[PDB]
Amino acid sequence: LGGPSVFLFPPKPKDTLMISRTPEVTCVVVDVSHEDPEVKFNWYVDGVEVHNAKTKPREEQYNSTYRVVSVLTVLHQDWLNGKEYKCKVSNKALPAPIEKTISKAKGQPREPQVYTLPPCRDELTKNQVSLWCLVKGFYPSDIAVEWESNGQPENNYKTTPPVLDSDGSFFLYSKLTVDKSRWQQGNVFSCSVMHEALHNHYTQKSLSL
Amino acid sequence: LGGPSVFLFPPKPKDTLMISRTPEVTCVVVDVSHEDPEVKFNWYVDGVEVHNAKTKPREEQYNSTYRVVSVLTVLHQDWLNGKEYKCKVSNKALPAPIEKTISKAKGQPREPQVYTLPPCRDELTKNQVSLWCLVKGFYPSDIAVEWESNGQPENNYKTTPPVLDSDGSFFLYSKLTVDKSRWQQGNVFSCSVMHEALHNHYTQKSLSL
Ligand SMILES: *[C@@H]1O[C@H](CO[C@@H]2O[C@@H](C)[C@@H](O)[C@@H](O)[C@@H]2O)[C@@H](O[C@@H]2O[C@H](CO)[C@@H](O[C@@H]3O[C@H](CO[C@@H]4O[C@H](CO)[C@@H](O)[C@H](O)[C@@H]4O[C@@H]4O[C@H](CO)[C@@H](O[C@@H]5O[C@H](CO)[C@H](O)[C@H](O)[C@H]5O)[C@H](O)[C@H]4NC(C)=O)[C@@H](O)[C@H](O[C@@H]4O[C@H](CO)[C@@H](O)[C@H](O)[C@@H]4O[C@@H]4O[C@H](CO)[C@@H](O)[C@H](O)[C@H]4NC(C)=O)[C@@H]3O)[C@H](O)[C@H]2NC(C)=O)[C@H](O)[C@H]1NC(C)=O
Ligand SMILES: *[C@@H]1O[C@H](CO[C@@H]2O[C@@H](C)[C@@H](O)[C@@H](O)[C@@H]2O)[C@@H](O[C@@H]2O[C@H](CO)[C@@H](O[C@@H]3O[C@H](CO[C@@H]4O[C@H](CO)[C@@H](O)[C@H](O)[C@@H]4O[C@@H]4O[C@H](CO)[C@@H](O[C@@H]5O[C@H](CO)[C@H](O)[C@H](O)[C@H]5O)[C@H](O)[C@H]4NC(C)=O)[C@@H](O)[C@H](O[C@@H]4O[C@H](CO)[C@@H](O)[C@H](O)[C@@H]4O[C@@H]4O[C@H](CO)[C@@H](O)[C@H](O)[C@H]4NC(C)=O)[C@@H]3O)[C@H](O)[C@H]2NC(C)=O)[C@H](O)[C@H]1NC(C)=O
Repeated sequence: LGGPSVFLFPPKPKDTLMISRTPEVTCVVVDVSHEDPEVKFNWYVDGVEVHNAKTKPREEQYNSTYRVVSVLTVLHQDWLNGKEYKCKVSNKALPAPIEKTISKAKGQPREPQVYTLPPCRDELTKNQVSLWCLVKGFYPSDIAVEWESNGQPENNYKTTPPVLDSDGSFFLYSKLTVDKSRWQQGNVFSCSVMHEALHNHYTQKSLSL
Repeated sequence: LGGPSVFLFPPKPKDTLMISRTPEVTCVVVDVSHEDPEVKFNWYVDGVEVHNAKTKPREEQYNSTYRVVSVLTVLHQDWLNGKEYKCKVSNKALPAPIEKTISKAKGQPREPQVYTLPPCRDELTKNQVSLWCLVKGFYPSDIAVEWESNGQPENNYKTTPPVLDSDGSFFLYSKLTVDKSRWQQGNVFSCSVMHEALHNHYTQKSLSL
């Protein structure tokens, strides 16, 4: 052995930005022994102990240790407000409890600029065309970009991960591919962007023929 | 112990596409023991044994095994022609020699389309502007994208890794950032792209005010 290790993970960006999703912080304890398998978790939100976390059943691993996980749902507004979530792990194999703390990225937020680009000339002779959504100058990097048309999700797009720019902000592109048909008939397509620094955390940019 | 393991690595895309660079295949042998440290390499180019590989001095590792590496330079035209490079590793701890073979990606090549985009409206009021180079529909993914102006490299750009598209081809974008000055005075900037499927393996797209 050697004592357990603790890793603390943030919620997913899309869960923090959507009212219908459940953002969670996850405190993962590994190298928990057969002899001392009991793990106690204490959770604090800016120092105030909360009691509504849920510990998953211990999971035996291939190397003969346990993985013990505790999951705390965070209020969407608390995460966005920069509250700090501390997981304290107690176990009889540890010399003292281990604490980890996480919170949203801390720099000044910066709102994305969003532009849509119509299909490149070479594609007007093909069966499918691509529309582009350029999203740049945002911070932090947490963001969600989708496409829709007639209020339905389009699913055929691919978005780069955010890329760190020299000025400390991020940029990305998303590319939607649609049947040329749909474009030539004047259907309106929109790039949706959800990011904390936008007004109302959301913006859309629309285009058509 | 358990016997040595072999990993074979391709040359870098930029080395294969530039006449002044040295593309190499690298045969890496790990978990070589103190007792049987001697490693013999045989190399073959489409079955023909070649004798100009160079074995690096054995390198002792932190876990008390050796890492032994052999490096074979490949002719630029041979790699592009799809020749297969086989590394055969013999060592007294192995039941039989181990062989690995690698070659360029095998699908049909497909030439990139390249477009440059001038600065977004929001930036005309800033100190720096970004120019964009969109490169799409290429295959294989090996490619090199740079920027220049007045025949000198511009170094302030960032290029995404190739992204796999639904149609089996790749796309990427490169973004150069320059002082607004330079753009407003009419300097010409160009996106260079080197890819095997372009005519003469190279193309440039240029833009200015
Ligand atoms: C016995 O086995 C145990 C189990 O191992 C597995 O079993 C076998 C089969 C074998 O295959 C193993 O390889 C298997 O993993 C071993 O446990 C492992 O221990 C090691 C450490 O020793 C852990 O390593 C750490 O890994 C994290 C990476 O976090 C994960 O991603 C990995 C790899 O992709 C994945 O395996 C993990 O499970 C984690 O996945 C994430 O899980 C979270 C939580 O569940 C997901 O988030 C949640 O998802 C939900 C939806 O699913 C909701 O959205 C919810 O809201 C959300 O919270 C998340 O999606 C998921 N991610 C992915 C990709 O799946 C590394 O980050 C960690 O990093 C390092 O820390 C190091 C110290 O170890 C340091 O060296 C490194 O540089 C690095 O970075 C620094 O770390 C510091 C912390 O010390 C940081 O402070 C610092 O900021 C940071 N620096 C920088 C610059 O960033 C480390 O590598 C590994 O996770 C354990 N595996 C598991 C499954 O738990 C055990 O080791 C072994 N024991 C023995 C004795 O052999
Ligand atoms: C004792 O120690 C040894 C040394 O370990 C280090 O020491 C300590 C300090 C500790 O920190 C270790 O963690 C250290 O690494 C151990 O050796 C390691 O063994 C493991 C396997 O057990 C190796 O793991 C493999 O790793 C490759 C990844 O290849 C590397 O990238 C890694 C990580 O980024 C890097 O560490 C390596 O050095 C390799 O780097 C590349 O090196 C090449 C060659 O030098 C560079 O190319 C050259 O570069 C030149 C310029 O520099 C020129 O350009 C030249 O032209 C060019 O050729 C290259 O740039 C560089 N890349 C990077 C990023 O640096 C994995 O690919 C490999 O993959 C897997 O294979 C698995 C089986 O193991 C399989 O499970 C996986 O899924 C995976 O994928 C599949 O693999 C199949 C092969 O089996 C493939 O057929 C299949 O296609 C593929 N599938 C798919 C879908 O893709 C595997 O993980 C590791 O490389 C070794 N480390 C080193 C340094 O050599 C040793 O294990 C340990 N022993 C014991 C008993 O403990």
